Amino acid sequence: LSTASVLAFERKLDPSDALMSAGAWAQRDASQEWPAVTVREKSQTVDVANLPSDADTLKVRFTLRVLGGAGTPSACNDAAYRDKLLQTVATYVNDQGFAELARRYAHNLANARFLWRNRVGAEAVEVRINHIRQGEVARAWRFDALAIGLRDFKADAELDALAELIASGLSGSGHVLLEVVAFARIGDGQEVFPSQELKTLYSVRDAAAIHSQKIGNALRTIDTWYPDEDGLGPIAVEPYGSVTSQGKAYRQPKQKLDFYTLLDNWVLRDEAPAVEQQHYVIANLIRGGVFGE
Amino acid sequence: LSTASVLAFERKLDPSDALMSAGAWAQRDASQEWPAVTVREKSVRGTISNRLKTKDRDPAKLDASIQSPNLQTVDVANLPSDADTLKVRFTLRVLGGAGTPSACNDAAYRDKLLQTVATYVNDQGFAELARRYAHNLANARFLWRNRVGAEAVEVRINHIRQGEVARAWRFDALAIGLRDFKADAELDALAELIASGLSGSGHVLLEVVAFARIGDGQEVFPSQELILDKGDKKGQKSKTLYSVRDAAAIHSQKIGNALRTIDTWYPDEDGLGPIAVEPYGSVTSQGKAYRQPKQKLDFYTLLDNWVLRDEAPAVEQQHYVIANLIRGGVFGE
Amino acid sequence: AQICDEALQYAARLRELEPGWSATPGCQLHDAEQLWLDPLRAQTDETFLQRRLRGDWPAEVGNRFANWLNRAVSSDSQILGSPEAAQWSQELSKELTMFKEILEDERD
Amino acid sequence: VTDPEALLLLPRLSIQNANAISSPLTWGFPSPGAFTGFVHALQRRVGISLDIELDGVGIVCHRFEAQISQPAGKRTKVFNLTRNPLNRDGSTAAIVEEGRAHLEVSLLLGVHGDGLDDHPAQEIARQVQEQAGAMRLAGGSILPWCNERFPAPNAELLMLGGSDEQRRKNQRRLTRRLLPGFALVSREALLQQHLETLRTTLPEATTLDALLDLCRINFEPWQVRDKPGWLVPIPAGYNALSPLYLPGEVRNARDRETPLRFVENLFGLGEWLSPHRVAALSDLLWYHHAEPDKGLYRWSTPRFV
RNA sequence: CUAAGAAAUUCACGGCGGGCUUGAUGUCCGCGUCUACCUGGUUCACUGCCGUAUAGGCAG
Repeated sequence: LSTASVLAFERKLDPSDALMSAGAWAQRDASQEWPAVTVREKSQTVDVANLPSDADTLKVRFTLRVLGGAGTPSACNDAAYRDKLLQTVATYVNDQGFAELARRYAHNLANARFLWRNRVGAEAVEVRINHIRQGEVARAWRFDALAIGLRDFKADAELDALAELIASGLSGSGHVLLEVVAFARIGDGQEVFPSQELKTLYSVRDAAAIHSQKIGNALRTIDTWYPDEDGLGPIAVEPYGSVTSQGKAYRQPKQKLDFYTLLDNWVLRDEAPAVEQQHYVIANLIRGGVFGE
Repeated sequence: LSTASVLAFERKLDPSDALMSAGAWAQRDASQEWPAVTVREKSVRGTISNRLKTKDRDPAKLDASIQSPNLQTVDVANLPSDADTLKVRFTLRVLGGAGTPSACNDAAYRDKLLQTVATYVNDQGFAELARRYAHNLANARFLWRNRVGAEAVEVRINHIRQGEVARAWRFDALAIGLRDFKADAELDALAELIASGLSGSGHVLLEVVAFARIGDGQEVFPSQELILDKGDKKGQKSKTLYSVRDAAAIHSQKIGNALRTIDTWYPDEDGLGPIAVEPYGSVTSQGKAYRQPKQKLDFYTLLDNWVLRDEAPAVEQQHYVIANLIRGGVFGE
Repeated sequence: AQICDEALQYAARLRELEPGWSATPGCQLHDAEQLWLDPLRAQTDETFLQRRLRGDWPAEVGNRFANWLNRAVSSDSQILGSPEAAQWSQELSKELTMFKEILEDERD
Repeated sequence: VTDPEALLLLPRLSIQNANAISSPLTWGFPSPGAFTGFVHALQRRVGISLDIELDGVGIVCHRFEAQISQPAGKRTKVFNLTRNPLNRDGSTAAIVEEGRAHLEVSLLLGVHGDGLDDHPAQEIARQVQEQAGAMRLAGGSILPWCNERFPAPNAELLMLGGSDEQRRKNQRRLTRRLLPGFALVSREALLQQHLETLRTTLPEATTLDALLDLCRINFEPWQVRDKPGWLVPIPAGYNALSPLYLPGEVRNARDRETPLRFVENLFGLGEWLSPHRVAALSDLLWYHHAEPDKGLYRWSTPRFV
């Protein structure tokens, strides 16, 4: 009848941190053991991240574990609100799978948005994707990131086969684990852009890295279902969808397109939004967070 | 007869704090010296996406909140980025002697309770409860968040009498279910040991080691520490993870919670998963209290109606009453 | 309503005739006390920080004052089942609502 | 008692050697008749030149320091005197007793005249404070500032126009600059309330104030009788005991062109309040008002409730 | 147009000798702190500068 005061949603599509390492282009065959990128100083004391000057290619590697079971909250007070929420997702999943969502998730691995300030200014970016059922690779992939459009989404039989894998993970059909490896020609000794500590740089084994949540922000720019305008490209799926760099928000509570307003209609008030608007509702349950009163 | 004003039962099945360490899979047979998972900190900036305040629908107040983000310092615990397995190790010690309290005012109410429990034990041993505690050692229930989303989870349990393993056990925590308690020729070898420990016939000290393949450099989830006020958001005001001797660890009472989730009995759940054995049997995450005090399935209702008024509960509920004496508690008034 | 204004009496006496107020002597749990009962100084004093230049929503010390107002009553166990504590929660609510708005213009 | 157009603020008036006897019975803070006569002296000197009407006055009293001391073993507190020059023969001088108290008050005002429309707001506040610097409030001097130059400037709020939101946010700006003090009003209705309450006996009005300047430690039917505020005795005004004379028929007058009546004092009730308690600050003003037909010559805060 | 209007309390002084505060004590027992996140809002309005002179392949 009403939302519970506690709604904690365990997130899905959990990324890791991304190690960075240099290396020469066309050395992708023996590209396993590279020297990484440290964090040095220059003088007034700042912390910069640069390649070794003999190399031209940044190597970025993280892992991604698709969990699935996106309907069940981890913490919920009332069971009748909990059950009908599970009934509402079961209405969604039976009508259509996670394929249209995951095909938009299948892009963000291919055209490497997780290269945030590293893709802009590059000239050749190649992303490896491997499915590892065991320690061995059970399924491999190979994708250009510049040919696949950063602002425009298009389908491919290689992408759709990869989309069905992430759809199989989100629907709970099995286990999906991914090894994303990104080679990018930036140039000799150039400035790569790691994540900015609150000013040092986030390094782990004295090897500069990107935050895990700063990668997961790049893996969820799926919301093209704006109130205002799709001309600026996709934006990360968030309740009260807002961009810090553009400064303005979208999806106001005065508008009837708010995620909380949609969820109260789509679950409590039994008022279904559009099918194009249903994809925005589910893609915040994969995000997770404290919802409810 | 009247109840003692103070009853204090010392707990049994007394666990320890589980450390965590990581390594490669198939090196788990030689996991003697794996490096421990170290708690490390990072900087988190997130937008304000929370439940909206009452009568606060101003779009500029939304847009001014974008200008003030949430710079936030957490701590996390990832694996070493070459490793995939999570080794979790702790030592469970079974004490036994669940009937006798520590503090008790009335000597008559004490002696009636000891005859009440000894009636239970001689009619049926602890092997019913020890069948159920062995499953929570079998399935990796003490892997709370870490078990969810794993390829293989493997649990090894060693019985140590001297400083030597007297008998090992080898369990597949994913083939064994998380809700149903099926018998086994291998689980009953470990269930007869715990029943002998709870009855006091011998000494039981178990070394519980649980492996779980997760992935290269993913996140483990230790228990979370309470934070006092130290200033602004910088200074780990958000999240602090529990660590002892610079190793990300789990509290003992969280594991002690995960062992005693055996109560499949309820007012109103047939097979919806066991609950932890609590007086006023509740789940903090579910928020609802099953086994209400106006219902007569309450522990304080069943115990007082069996020691004072001297009628037996259901044997279905007699295994519930004894399980509240094994966890101990500040009972009585 | 006395205590809502007695703290304001306590605020201005601590505000007046103390220009050399700072955070460095004895700070363990005194968060945002530099933000609410500050010296205005006709200037800001900050190097690795931006919050000192201005101020918005100094309400967490008011909530801690509101958490003190729940602690201000000593002990009453028969008030929870009655709506008197629900009336007292409204007494807690209708006086913080005046208290937050008064507290704005010292920083807003 | 006319509703004020503006509200002139005298910010922090430090007062050296003010009077503290204030009545034949009520020692302490000086009489509010001293403040109402002060504003009429500004209206005498300034308000006829700026063509404004200065009638109401508020009392804030940021700091009160009396010159008292209790002697050894007593609990009552006696006054500090001063020497005088000697006699004609130079033997000694007679002792009169005068209370003496340092003081730091702030004075809201009320303005009615057309000089608001002619002169700007700063010109109003500048001509008053430059006059009020070289004057006396309660028989004592008024002191200037030094060494930090913060509380020097005035304020003025044209509270005649504007919407109720535009008043109320602006009204919270004066209560900032009046915050370390305690506003003073008259409660003439509570004294009328408790006389009608105390009708088990037949008491008097003067016998009620003794039960409000109280620590009535009540025995159990031990306990201390509660106070709804900081109730305090004030002088309310004057009450004539003589017929109204011609200006030239009473010997040793001040001037021989105004009539005279011999009066008493007249005692009332007052409560000290925080400035954030009162909703409208125009209710805070003290207005002297009198009917000369009978013998009343009083002052009060009207419209307060 | 003010319970209006006016006012020098001063000088000098030894506080000081002495002291046993002891004896004895069980703080016990129990617990799930979770859920999400872009720091690319310049770590010197700058790190080297021909002349501080809006003079630059300024290293931008």
